[PDB]
Amino acid sequence: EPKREVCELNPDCDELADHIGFQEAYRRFYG
Repeated sequence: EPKREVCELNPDCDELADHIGFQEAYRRFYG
């Protein structure tokens, strides 16, 4: 899961993913 891989390595993205999941967090961070 490249989305989670990338997002997990950004504390802000990971924090967002804690709330909305990696796909939404990735989209909001890397869209």
